[PDB]
Amino acid sequence: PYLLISTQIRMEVGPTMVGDEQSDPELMQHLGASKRRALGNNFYEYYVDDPPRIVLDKLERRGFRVLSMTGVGQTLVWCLHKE
Amino acid sequence: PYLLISTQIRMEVGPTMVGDEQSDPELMQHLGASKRRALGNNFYEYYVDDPPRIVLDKLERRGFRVLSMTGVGQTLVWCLHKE
Amino acid sequence: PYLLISTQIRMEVGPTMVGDEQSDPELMQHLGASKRRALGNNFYEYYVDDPPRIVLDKLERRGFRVLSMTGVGQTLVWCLHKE
Amino acid sequence: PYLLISTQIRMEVGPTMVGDEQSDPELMQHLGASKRRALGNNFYEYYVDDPPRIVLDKLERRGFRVLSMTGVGQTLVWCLHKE
Amino acid sequence: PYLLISTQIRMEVGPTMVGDEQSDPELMQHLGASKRRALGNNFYEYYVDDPPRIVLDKLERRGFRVLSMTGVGQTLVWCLHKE
Ligand SMILES: N[C@@H](Cc1ccccc1)C(=O)O
Ligand SMILES: N[C@@H](Cc1ccccc1)C(=O)O
Ligand SMILES: N[C@@H](Cc1ccccc1)C(=O)O
Ligand SMILES: N[C@@H](Cc1ccccc1)C(=O)O
Ligand SMILES: N[C@@H](Cc1ccccc1)C(=O)O
Ligand SMILES: [K+]
Ligand SMILES: [K+]
Ligand SMILES: [K+]
Ligand SMILES: [K+]
Ligand SMILES: [K+]
Repeated sequence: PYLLISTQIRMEVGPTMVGDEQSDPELMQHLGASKRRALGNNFYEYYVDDPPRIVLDKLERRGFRVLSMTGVGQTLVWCLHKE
Repeated sequence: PYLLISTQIRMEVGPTMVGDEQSDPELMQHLGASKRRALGNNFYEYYVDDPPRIVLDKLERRGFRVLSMTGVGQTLVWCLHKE
Repeated sequence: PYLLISTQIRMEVGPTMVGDEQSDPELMQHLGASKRRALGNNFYEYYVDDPPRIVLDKLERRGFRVLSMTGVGQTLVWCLHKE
Repeated sequence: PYLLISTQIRMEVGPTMVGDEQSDPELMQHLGASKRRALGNNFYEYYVDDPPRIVLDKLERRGFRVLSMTGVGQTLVWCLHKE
Repeated sequence: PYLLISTQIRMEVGPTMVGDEQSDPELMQHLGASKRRALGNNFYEYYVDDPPRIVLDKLERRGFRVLSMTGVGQTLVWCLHKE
């Protein structure tokens, strides 16, 4: 149902974080996401190389819509929901 | 009827703050929230170990909808409303 | 019709700013607000000791709805509208 | 059809910026706005002394609705859209 | 389709960034956008000289509506969606 995606520093370029370790594996696979650990983090996260505009387009085809977009520090976050 | 939840530094990992001293004890119990008074604070707060995506999903099953999401400092906040 | 409320540093505790000098005196009285002139300011504002979640609940009973919530600096602001 | 208004430092006091060089002159006149090229700026801007709550009320009477409110630096911005 | 546009420092003046390398070439041509690789960037971006209010008006004529507006660092971002 709810989904959070994000990008840092610039909105025109990836990586875009598209999930946490408990994310839907089917949706992560559909987006072409990989599990990667950022340096100075103990847990893996899902990410794609695509900029966020492309991820939003792909999520819409899976029935997700944007409820909110916000900036926090140097991170741009989108909150999406499936009916 | 209104609910404020938040997480700091990273959106994919908890803790997620889910209430203040005057929060609904039953809803706090339903979420599995722990009550605590953080270091140097003169008030209590409820929190869960879950990342905020999981808390948003649980709140929807209780009739809460996301009205807004915003960043402030290093905190990502959601404002929810019950039907 | 429009109303702006805010809180600083933490969302769980007040004070909550609920009005400027030209605010509706009856609504300020209904909320239990007091006037205060902050240090170095040439204007007074209305505030309550309650955390913002409690103010939002009171404002809903007066016909106000949340249109937006945003963070700016260390301030969390809500924009409300009456129909 | 789109309108951007803003205020800095505090939401309770003006000035409120209500337009750029290409704004509707009649709407600027209706709001009682003045032109003022500011220090460190090349462009002109329209502004009023009123706090933003009063400008939002006046804009509603002209058919504008608030679509979004956000913070950026020390600026609080509203994005409005005509019906 | 989703669209992300942005401006920095001041909302009244351009440039307005209107696309990434994979943006719709026809829409970029319609807006009169140019490609520009910023200092020390590994990618190109599309931009126009117009302030964002004018770009929002042009995008509405192409069927785009503003879903959200947010501040992140010194950047004001709009998230748009076509019907
Ligand atoms: N730590 C991130 C901001 C952030 C906070 C909370 C959740 C998500 C992201 C930054 O400085 O860019
Ligand atoms: N103090 C929080 C920001 C904040 C302000 C107001 C209310 C809630 C949170 C931070 O720096 O992360
Ligand atoms: N001055 C406030 C931010 C703010 C800006 C504009 C309007 C309202 C509040 C702070 O630093 O917390
Ligand atoms: N420069 C503004 C922030 C801002 C950025 C982009 C557009 C509008 C305003 C400030 O520091 O308050
Ligand atoms: N780097 C931008 C903020 C930003 C972060 C993420 C995406 C887009 C923009 C700034 O400091 O103004
Ligand atoms: K990025
Ligand atoms: K966290
Ligand atoms: K507070
Ligand atoms: K101000
Ligand atoms: K600009």
